[PDB]
Amino acid sequence: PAPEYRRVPFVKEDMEKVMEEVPEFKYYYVGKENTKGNVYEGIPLDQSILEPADLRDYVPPHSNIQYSKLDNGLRIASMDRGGLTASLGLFVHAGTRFEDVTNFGVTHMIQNLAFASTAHLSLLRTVKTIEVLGANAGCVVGREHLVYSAECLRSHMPLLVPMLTGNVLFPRFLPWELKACKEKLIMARKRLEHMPDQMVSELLHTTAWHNNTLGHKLHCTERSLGHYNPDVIRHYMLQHFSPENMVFVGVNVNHDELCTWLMRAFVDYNAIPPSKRTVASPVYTGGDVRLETPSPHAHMAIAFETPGGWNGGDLVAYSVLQTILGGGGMYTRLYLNVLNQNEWVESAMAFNTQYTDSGIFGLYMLADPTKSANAVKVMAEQFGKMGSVTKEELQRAKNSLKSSIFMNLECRGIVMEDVGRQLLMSNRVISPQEFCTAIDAVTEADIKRVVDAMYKKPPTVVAYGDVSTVPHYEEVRAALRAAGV
Amino acid sequence: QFHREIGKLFASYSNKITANSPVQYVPSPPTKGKVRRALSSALMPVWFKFFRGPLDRWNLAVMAKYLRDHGLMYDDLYSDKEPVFARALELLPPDIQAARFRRLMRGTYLNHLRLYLPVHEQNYDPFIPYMAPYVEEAKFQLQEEEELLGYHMWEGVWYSGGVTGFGDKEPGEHFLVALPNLYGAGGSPMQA
Amino acid sequence: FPRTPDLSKGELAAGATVTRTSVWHDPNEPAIVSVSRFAPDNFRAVGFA
Amino acid sequence: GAPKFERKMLGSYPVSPEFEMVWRDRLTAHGGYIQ
Amino acid sequence: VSPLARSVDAAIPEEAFNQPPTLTTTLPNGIRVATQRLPFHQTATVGVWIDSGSRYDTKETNGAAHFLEHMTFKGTKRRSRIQLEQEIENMGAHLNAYTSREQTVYYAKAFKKDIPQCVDILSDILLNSTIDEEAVQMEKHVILREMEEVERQTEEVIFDRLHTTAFRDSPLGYTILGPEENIRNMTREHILEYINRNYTSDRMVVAAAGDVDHKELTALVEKHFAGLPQPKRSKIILPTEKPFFCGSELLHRNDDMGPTAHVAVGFEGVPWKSPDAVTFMLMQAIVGSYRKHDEGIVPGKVSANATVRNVCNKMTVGCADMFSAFNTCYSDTGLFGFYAQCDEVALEHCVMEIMFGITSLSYAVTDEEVERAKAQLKTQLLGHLDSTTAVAEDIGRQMLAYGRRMPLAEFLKRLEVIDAEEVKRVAWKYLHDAEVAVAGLGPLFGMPQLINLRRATFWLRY
Amino acid sequence: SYGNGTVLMPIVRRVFIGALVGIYAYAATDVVL
Ligand SMILES: CCCCCCCCCCCCCCCCCC(=O)OC[C@H](COP(=O)([O-])OCC(O)COP(=O)([O-])OC[C@@H](COC(=O)CCCCCCCCCCCCCCCCC)OC(=O)CCCCCCCCCCCCCCCCC)OC(=O)CCCCCCCCCCCCCCCCC
Ligand SMILES: CCCCCCCCCCCCCCCCCC(=O)OC[C@H](COP(=O)([O-])OCC(O)COP(=O)([O-])OC[C@@H](COC(=O)CCCCCCCCCCCCCCCCC)OC(=O)CCCCCCCCCCCCCCCCC)OC(=O)CCCCCCCCCCCCCCCCC
Ligand SMILES: CCCCCCCCCCCCCCCCCC(=O)OC[C@H](COP(=O)([O-])OCC(O)COP(=O)([O-])OC[C@@H](COC(=O)CCCCCCCCCCCCCCCCC)OC(=O)CCCCCCCCCCCCCCCCC)OC(=O)CCCCCCCCCCCCCCCCC
Ligand SMILES: [Zn+2]
Repeated sequence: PAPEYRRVPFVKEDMEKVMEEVPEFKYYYVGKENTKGNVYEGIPLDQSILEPADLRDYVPPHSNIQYSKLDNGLRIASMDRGGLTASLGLFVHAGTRFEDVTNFGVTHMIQNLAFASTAHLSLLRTVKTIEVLGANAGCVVGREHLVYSAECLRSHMPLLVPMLTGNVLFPRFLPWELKACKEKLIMARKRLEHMPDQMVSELLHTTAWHNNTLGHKLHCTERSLGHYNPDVIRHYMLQHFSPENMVFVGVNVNHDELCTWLMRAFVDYNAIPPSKRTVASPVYTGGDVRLETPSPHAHMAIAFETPGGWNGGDLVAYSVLQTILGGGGMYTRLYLNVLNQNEWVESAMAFNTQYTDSGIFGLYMLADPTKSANAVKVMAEQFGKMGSVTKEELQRAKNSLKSSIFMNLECRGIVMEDVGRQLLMSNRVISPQEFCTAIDAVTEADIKRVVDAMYKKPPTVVAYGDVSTVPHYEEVRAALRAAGV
Repeated sequence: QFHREIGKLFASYSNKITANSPVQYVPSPPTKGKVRRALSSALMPVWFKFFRGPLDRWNLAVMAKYLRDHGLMYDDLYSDKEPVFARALELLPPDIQAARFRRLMRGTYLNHLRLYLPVHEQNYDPFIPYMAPYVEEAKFQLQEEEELLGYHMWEGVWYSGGVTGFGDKEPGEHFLVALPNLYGAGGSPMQA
Repeated sequence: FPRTPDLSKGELAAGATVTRTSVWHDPNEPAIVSVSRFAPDNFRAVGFA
Repeated sequence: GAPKFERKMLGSYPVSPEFEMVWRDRLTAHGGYIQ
Repeated sequence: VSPLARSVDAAIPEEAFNQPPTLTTTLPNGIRVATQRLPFHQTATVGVWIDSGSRYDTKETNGAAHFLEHMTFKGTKRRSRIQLEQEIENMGAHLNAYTSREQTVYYAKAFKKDIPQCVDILSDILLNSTIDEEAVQMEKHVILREMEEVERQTEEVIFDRLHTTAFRDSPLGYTILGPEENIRNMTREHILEYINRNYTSDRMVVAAAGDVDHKELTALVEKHFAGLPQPKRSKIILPTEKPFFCGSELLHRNDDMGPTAHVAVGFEGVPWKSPDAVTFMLMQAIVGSYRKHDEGIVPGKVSANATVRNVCNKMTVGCADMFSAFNTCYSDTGLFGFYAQCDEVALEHCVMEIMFGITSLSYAVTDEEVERAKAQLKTQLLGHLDSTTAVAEDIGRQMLAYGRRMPLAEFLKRLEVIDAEEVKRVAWKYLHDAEVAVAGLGPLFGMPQLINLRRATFWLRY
Repeated sequence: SYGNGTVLMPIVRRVFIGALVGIYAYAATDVVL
């Protein structure tokens, strides 16, 4: 049941009349007309300076999501909560899972060239004008999506829209600007090495989906520098950056006004034309990888595949199981059965990483580098009992999950990212009220069913840090098989 | 508040310029007055025929013969000590940069010997503007920087960090910051 | 607002005359393709070769 | 100035010319102190 | 006549005026209740804001206020430690608390239906906690450990040392945790004395925000907070003495902890209710902040912020890993300054550049710089009022400081009429040629003299 | 312009020009006008 999109047609307008609607903006202050100074001098803050003309009777705003679409295929969705700071975001369905051996690193290059020179605005004037407006903006690359975002006072929205859309409409990709960005392109993975949690996650993906789809790396390598030229970049955008593969989202904006200015950004110039692409299905292989590094702890992670991912039909069941075990709390299964019964364990948790059509689920532990063999035995024992929960554990997990959902959605940023991410992966937005109804219908049999299916494929093992006593690949596999995994 | 009154005058003249600024290209107005554009057109047939005309033609012959004697192009005469032209040279592609390097080497050698090239090595047009696309892009880059960063006289710490404090960024280029060290072996700013 | 170059007469388009004019629009091409042909290395004066 | 084994610096920022004599006499605070 | 002179000039958006009101009531016993309803929410935050802290400890028992924080979660007469923890978990709610020098806070987050059960729990642990002598001795091991981890977060240690040297002659200089010897010799009688002298009805506010009803929150408070003692006065109406600001330095030299030094400098500021408090907020934003490993999309070398630009271009390589300005208000004084981290050989350059930027406020700041700072301040302040917790913290904090909540429109009206000539007036009065206090840690061989820092507060040009 | 410390020569330029305009204007009013 997809949402019904309202049509916003292209219209030709007189330029001089549209300029009467652009918000005021100043970069220079050549003198000042007002000469009254601080009229509130000497008045302390325990006393009010407002007048009756400043009082109003409150009228709540329109907080439901409204939907619209342009004629070029761009989908638009916005909501207003009455705040004064707006969040804006442009989501593109063009992540690292679409790269090949001749392209590895191109999506990371496009992220680091965000807000560079365009056909109607230079790099310096773009980043300098955003700062002077008091806004923050950036670009984030992922495995399935690329996102451009900005936050600013809600009266500056018309000024920020073109500086976001220009990156996908008419970037120039000048040689001397590419040569000035090549430095920050390598320092990413170098900065990633000294971040253990992020390194364990990367190793988990590269090992789960060997050389395909979700297993490609996020950042560039020294090899990638062999194809860092404008023609390769421009060829990638022509295959993936059409309006039909993009969604725009705003929070704390007027819906009708956002549609008008988005229509005006696309009316006079030609966008990248559509193209039919076939999405290859991921191939899960599992395996094992080690990475020795100076560290006082032995990091260890073990995971399995989740069939179907976000659209597999059992998303809510894996999120309830995660809550029972314990995530990033003092009555979770991992705090009572593992941490309290072993003083040499520094931490432990469960993770659940889901994508459009595949995901992984597993455990992650730090421990004393001299007891890695025992760390493997305890993890295997927990996997052996995952398919059994009591009524008290299950009921306490549901209540904890519902509260987290509603509480997360109090923040502007999270709401924006959730709405845009859902419309690219499923063309529908599931409300928190529908999540609750689904959470309440999870049974004990469902848990036991999804754990068994999870164990029908090989595992994915990762070790990081001091791995001097980590058993051999065959011994980890055998320990799991003795606990019934 | 005497500063706020002066600011009101600046602001009035500022708003007047803006309210009378066009929103599209409009040709610039003629500089010379009508009285001056009438005397010139009346004396033109005689002034141009016997003086200004031959002056223009002698000038281009003098320039062409000197450049061709040395194997040079007109655009080779500009210096890299101009900030605009320095930026333009940084934007050149390899093939054009190599040919300029070679012509400049050959012209210094010929001026040292004071020997003409043969006539058959002079058969070329020296007035082709091969630098123009790069000069106009350089002007655009540096006009942006000046308008966005250089619109005010900024203060700074004086005689600190190797610079004077009045705007210089490269160290040791003014006499009052000469001689940075008394002991040691010194160093290069390019190796920091 | 500078003057728009007339490409039919061979006029140069560079710098401010690319960024602040519509000289690069082409009805039968995407904008990202058209403006890729207006870098300074794309123009050469008659008589160069 | 100071001996070589005392002049060795912990940081990497370059010595500015107005501070040449300061760092020619660097001395390590063996044991530390509170001032 | 040009369209370039007919732009939409809307100073303060209409949304600032169309906000839901914050309702207030004072009960007979002196407790104050304040609420703002936000219909677009299903959860809520309710809490208790108290006007007490480490500044109200005695010199002999400095640390009881923080000690009391831990004991408040160890058991009551009707609920035990285990029973309390399980009741919160079974509702999916959260319960947090923190203690500072002048304010102490307890708050909970839960669904609407579970709000009454949260008010019952909050009143119980605040009025009926059993301070068992046997548990007081057990906590002594958990708190002595926290004193070692706090010694590992360097920024927190430096700000404590800055308070210690600046406010030598006042309880505002006490630390929150207290000395070790006081933690080892703590008894339940020291803690009960702190309670009976500080936790009264005239020093407590109950605030809520979300899907909340005011009349119902006023009746729950009247029922569960009835056993709260009222203030007793012995015919003593004597005023408190304003803390004295000592210009001094306290430096820990250590060449065996890496190449990075840490420093903080402070000026005497203004109190909450000052007519110049808004301007100090703005001056904090003009100096701003910077991180070398997180610049963003604007390179520091071309920033509009003059301080950032001068720091990043120093010796063509940059002289700071990070720095940030701060402004802190108290009941009868304040503290304004900056914190920074830097390389051993870069320390002198870094400190003197930031000092130069503060002293520029008195002489040469431009209206471009003021309006850039205004825009950033508005984006951050108005942006942080998204969740129910941040809003509730804003209600409670303002009820204690100002005696009221300031509407958003009033703040924006006061901020709008501050130009560059008003910044110059305030900085000339408070910051020009003033005393400074300094705290530092690490490899400090190249640290400036205190007198160098003191004379950098004025210029000899002009 | 932005980036260099040649800050006195632009002042010398404006003083010299002004001085010349005044010398040749004080002589014309004495000889011609
Ligand atoms: C304390 C002890 C007691 C005594 C103290 C005495 C006073 C001390 C302090 C005085 C004031 C200090 C602050 C100066 C202003 C700073 C403003 C600022 O932050 O802007 C930065 C600003 C850079 O701004 P920018 O936009 O980035 O670049 C500007 C462009 O370059 C060009 O931009 P433009 O083209 O738009 O042109 C702008 C121009 C527009 O205006 C005009 O063009 C108007 C022209 C008016 C002409 C008629 C009046 C005469 C003017 C002077 C004529 C030439 C004099 C030549 C003198 C040479 C010998 C010194 O603006 C000006 O002319 C303004 C400057 C006027 C001030 C000059 C006189 C006072 C300062 C003298 C230096 C300070 C002492 C240094 C001591 C060092 C010792 C180690 O820097 C300056 O303008 C600096 C000007 C001062 C000269 C630099 C230092 C010279 C050092 C060598 C001489 C040392 C002699 C020592 C022994 C003798 C005793 C001293
Ligand atoms: C027939 C007999 C005739 C004899 C007449 C000769 C003339 C006699 C002059 C008497 C002057 C007495 C007053 C002294 C005050 C000096 C200025 C001051 O307050 O410095 C503060 C200055 C900065 O203070 P701060 O506490 O660091 O910072 C506070 C603010 O935050 C900083 O805020 P800010 O950033 O806005 O300030 C930056 C600071 C700039 O700070 C700097 O970057 C360093 C400034 C340079 C040092 C101060 C100037 C004095 C140095 C003495 C050089 C003498 C050379 C002798 C050669 C003789 C050859 C025969 O600004 C300035 O002070 C700019 C300079 C002001 C314009 C020029 C007027 C002062 C010049 C005084 C005389 C020097 C020239 C005489 C040359 C003689 C040649 C024949 O202090 C220092 O730099 C510390 C050391 C200063 C030593 C002072 C020594 C004074 C001796 C003067 C007598 C000259 C000897 C003449 C011999 C003649 C034999 C024939
Ligand atoms: C070192 C290694 C080797 C081993 C060790 C060696 C050891 C020995 C070395 C020395 C150690 C001791 C330290 C010595 C320090 C000396 C001071 C120093 O270094 O200052 C440099 C300092 C430059 O410092 P900087 O760091 O390179 O740059 C400063 C800024 O940051 C940036 O500024 P900027 O770059 O934008 O522009 C700078 C420019 C700025 O240029 C100007 O402002 C112009 C200066 C020259 C003006 C006069 C030239 C002619 C102009 C046409 C006529 C005008 C007439 C007047 C009317 C004008 C309209 C009202 O300056 C120059 O071009 C430099 C000129 C050199 C001047 C040196 C004179 C020193 C004082 C002694 C004078 C003695 C005169 C005797 C002859 C006359 C006898 C009757 O120079 C000055 O700014 C001082 C200018 C002084 C001008 C005096 C002019 C006197 C004559 C006027 C004409 C009178 C005609 C009357 C006719 C009557 C007929 C009856
Ligand atoms: Zn604590």
